[PDB]
Amino acid sequence: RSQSEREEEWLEKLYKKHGDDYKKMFFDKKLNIYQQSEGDLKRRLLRWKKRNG
Amino acid sequence: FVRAESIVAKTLATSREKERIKRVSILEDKKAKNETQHIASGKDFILKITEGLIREKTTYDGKPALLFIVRVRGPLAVNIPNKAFKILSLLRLVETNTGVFVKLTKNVYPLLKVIAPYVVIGKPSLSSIRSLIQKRGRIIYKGENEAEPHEIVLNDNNIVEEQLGDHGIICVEDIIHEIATMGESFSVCNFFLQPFKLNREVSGFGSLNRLRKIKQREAESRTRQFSNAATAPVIEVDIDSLLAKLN
Amino acid sequence: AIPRERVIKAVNELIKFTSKPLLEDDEEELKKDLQLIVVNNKSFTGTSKSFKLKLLNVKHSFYKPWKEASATAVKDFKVLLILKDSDIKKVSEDDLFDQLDSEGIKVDEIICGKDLKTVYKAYEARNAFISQFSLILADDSIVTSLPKLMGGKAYNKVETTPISIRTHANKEFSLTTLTNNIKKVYMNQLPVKLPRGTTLNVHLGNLEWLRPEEFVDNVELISEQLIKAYQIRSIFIKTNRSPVLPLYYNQDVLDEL
Amino acid sequence: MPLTAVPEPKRRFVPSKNEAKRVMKIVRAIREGRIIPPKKLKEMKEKEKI
Amino acid sequence: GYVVCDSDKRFLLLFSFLKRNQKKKIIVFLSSCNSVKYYAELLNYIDLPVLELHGKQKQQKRTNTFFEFCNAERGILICTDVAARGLDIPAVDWIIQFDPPDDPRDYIHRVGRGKSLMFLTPNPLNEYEFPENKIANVQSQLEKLIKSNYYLHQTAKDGYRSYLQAYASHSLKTVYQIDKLDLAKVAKSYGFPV
Amino acid sequence: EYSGIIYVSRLPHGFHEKELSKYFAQFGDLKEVRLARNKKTGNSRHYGFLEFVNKEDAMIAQESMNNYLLMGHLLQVRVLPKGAKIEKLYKYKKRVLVEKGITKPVKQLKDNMKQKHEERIKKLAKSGIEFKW
Amino acid sequence: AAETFKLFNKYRPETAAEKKERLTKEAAAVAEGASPKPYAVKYGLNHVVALIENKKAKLVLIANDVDPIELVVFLPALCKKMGVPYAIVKGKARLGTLVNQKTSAVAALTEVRAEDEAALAKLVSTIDANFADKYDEVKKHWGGGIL
RNA sequence: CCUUCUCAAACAUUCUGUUUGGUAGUGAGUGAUACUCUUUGGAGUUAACUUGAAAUUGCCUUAAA
Repeated sequence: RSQSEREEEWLEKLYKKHGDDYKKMFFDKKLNIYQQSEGDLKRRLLRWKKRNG
Repeated sequence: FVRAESIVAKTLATSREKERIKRVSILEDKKAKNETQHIASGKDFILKITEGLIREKTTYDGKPALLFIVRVRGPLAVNIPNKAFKILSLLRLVETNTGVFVKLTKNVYPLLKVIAPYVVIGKPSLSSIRSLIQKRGRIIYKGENEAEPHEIVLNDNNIVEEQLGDHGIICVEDIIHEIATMGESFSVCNFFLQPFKLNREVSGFGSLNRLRKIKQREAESRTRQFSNAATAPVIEVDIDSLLAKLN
Repeated sequence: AIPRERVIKAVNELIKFTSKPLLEDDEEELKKDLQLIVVNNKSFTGTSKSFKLKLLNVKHSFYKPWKEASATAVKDFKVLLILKDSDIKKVSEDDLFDQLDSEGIKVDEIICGKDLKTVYKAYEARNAFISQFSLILADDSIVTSLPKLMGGKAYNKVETTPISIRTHANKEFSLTTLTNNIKKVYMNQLPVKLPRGTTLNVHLGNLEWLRPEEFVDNVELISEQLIKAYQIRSIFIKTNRSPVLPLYYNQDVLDEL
Repeated sequence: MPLTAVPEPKRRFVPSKNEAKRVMKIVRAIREGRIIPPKKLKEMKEKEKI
Repeated sequence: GYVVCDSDKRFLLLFSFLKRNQKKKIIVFLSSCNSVKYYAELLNYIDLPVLELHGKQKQQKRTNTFFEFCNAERGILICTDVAARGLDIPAVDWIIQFDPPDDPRDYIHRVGRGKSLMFLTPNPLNEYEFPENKIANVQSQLEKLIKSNYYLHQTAKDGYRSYLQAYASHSLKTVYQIDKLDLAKVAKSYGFPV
Repeated sequence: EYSGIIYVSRLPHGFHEKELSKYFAQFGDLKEVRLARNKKTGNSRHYGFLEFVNKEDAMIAQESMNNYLLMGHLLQVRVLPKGAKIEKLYKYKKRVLVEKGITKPVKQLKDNMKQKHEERIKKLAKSGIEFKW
Repeated sequence: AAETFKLFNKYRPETAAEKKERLTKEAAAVAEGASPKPYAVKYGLNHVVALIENKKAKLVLIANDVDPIELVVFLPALCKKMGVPYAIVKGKARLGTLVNQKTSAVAALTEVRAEDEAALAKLVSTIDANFADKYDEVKKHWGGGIL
């Protein structure tokens, strides 16, 4: 189950601006427009990281 | 019956207009007396808006220019003050949708800033002038034998002879000559065609005409602004385009 | 040139007057903090009640520690920027942070002329908006339009009335002209009004800021610019309702009356 | 108090996902070429009906 | 001794204190452990870096944060009544219990070990005269902030509820469900009492 | 009972005696109209009083204007009982400054300034402050 | 009524054409090369009587002419119960106009832009004084005794 | 039921710098010593704070029908 172009580019933005600070990453209004939890973010980023380097 | 809301709105708008006219009056009086010690600006800009709407900012030269002032009806709740009654009486523009020719000099330009929310100005072309005179034209003179106030039409050239004649003017095209080119007989013939009677835009209240008036009414505030400041740049518009709409 | 010794003696007497024998700081802290240097003249701007803020050049910033420990104070110090209708379409807050965090000043909110006449046009909404902010900056063009849009209560203070800032390089807007003029107004200038009467105080602010030797440099340069530009009568250093401190006293200006 | 103690959903605060569904449906339709974009629709009438 | 404040001006007055007393070491006590999960989220969000202590968090976190407060110089924590029992720090100047206490008698023993005061409009040392004008104007900022995060809507929901549930499970004649909910909601910033 | 004299408050920004007389004239013949204003500058306090020649006209106006949303704030109108007449409200314009200055000679005010300045240095010493010059 | 609509006309729900063109603008831009939640009037009876009792309604407008009268009979008194500042306005057609529908029966204003906030609060107070205070006798008194 | 004075020069080009001028404000009230003038009248200034735009009387016509 792969990821879409827009979802991948969204996770690119989150990682490049924050890195791994999931508290700060989910309290960001600009990138995390859908007010999603920490668990959703670490799961989706690891899917992004497995498909990349 | 007059509603309360309207009767307060009229005063609330004339407060802005009385204070605005006094403000422009002060800065123009202090500009002429060479007491430019502490005012906003001691010179005159002219805005030329053309057609995607480019706003130009050019200073007014001392050169005498030719303008065709067109009556607008604006703004909404305003009653005209004494300083507006005076200038619009001198230019004979009490009636809405009504044009007149005047030359623009260093004396004419300060009076232009007062009436700028009531008039729309601009330098016309040779075709705008020539088509306007051959399409519209009034002459106040005697009727059959008794009646005086008949204003009829520029049908003839022998009427032009009888009223002007000896000044060198013989025909309607000669009137167009002394209006397009600033000459000796311009003050003679300018008060001969007294004002013009331009038809209003859209010209109806109904199905198509209300919507077309809505479209044009929102186009007004885009193609014309009220500066309200004492250093108001005079808005010049295309009269070739405007009289294409009004002929 | 004014004697620096009498300035040192004045502020030392202000230290002694502030060191004297509730859970919030309603009045006690303000009367402790607020220094004002009085400047007297025979009829300042005698007939015209214009609201221009004279930007008196000072070597050392008092706005800087006013930021650093208004962070500790209940009333926060936040920097407002009133701009024109094309500027916010052109320039965001992020570019201001990009070029002003370099020295360490923060633009709180950027405000259009539209916003003061629609969203902040309600009187309580207007009052509660402006009274929050201490530094009010306004682009040169909008300054003349602002007595109507923000009202009279915004002008009764010295904080809430705007400072005319130039943002136009030959009438064309540029970010740089804003970037350096915000610096000059902030760190190198102290604003003060000019009433139509005789008395004028200069709100230097809190006594606690810039150790008294620096306060001498503040007062010195203020007199160096207010006696040169205008002929004046008297100068007094005053913390809120003290027995006054007569600093400068002139006897050659009154001869013309 | 209100009559019921019903917990407010995330979707009442978060940007709508139905809107996101519609947008990402029109996106497909533009890639496929079956919806001509609003920018090119002007160009189709600037060249025609003259 | 005590400060008299309404349920509107309750957290308003608390927030007014914590900014000015950033330099010092003060203690805030709540009844619920689900109330501190709200306050230690707001104050960290509006950048007053407070410390968080409650029953619902893990023991190693509860130890390694409270240890850091003991070795600090400038710090500030939020902890409950029951969790802070037996481990008190002398490095203190204000012991300020916000909610009504568990035992009205055992609180006297909690003090004489720091300055003590309470908050009571519905309900020795000196009282404190309070200025009405110099409260911080961060309420409508919080009202906008609550209805735009969800996480802080939920923590405020179970802040308000758990506080009021603990208020009803009291024993005194003073603390027996008298306080109206049109005031208590604005402490947690609401238009309706949840 | 009630009387012809009326009280109106919550008036619009720029609703003066000119428009109070003109609008309430349509209800009938009004006797005498005023509006309370500031003296420092000539502008309305947003409340005024007007009297009708007919008591019944006063109650009809009150019935129709008691809650009238008029440009951002609703008109409040109240009848008055027997007595409580319209007394002392004056038309105050914008008051201008008058330049009374010099009269006294320069040497009089100079030594007056010397007296006030030396006493000023002798004022700080009264309350715990010592300052040179 | 005119002053209620001078506010309510500023919150027309985005018409089917306007919504379609904007969401194709989203597609034509975003697929090739942040916004706040927008405020509109709320207009279904299931949804209005949902919003009252939430309690999210600041002004609930009720039509006087409804096809079965029995539909909207509880609503003014449920609004007086909840403390929702209601106004029975004249015409379901007139409510229909501000809402892209032929008829609406009910229109509500939950949230608002801050420019319109003070006007809305005053609209509440004007309606409280004009409507609820003049018609405190209307909870009493059987109507229709006209000879 | 209209919406508000939305920029100019003189010098200087460091990719915009300096200098000069431009704003008359809802009302009502609380308020702790100082400033000059005037000759007794406040004249005009000087911190700050309160407030749903609050309030009981200081001697042109096609923007129509």
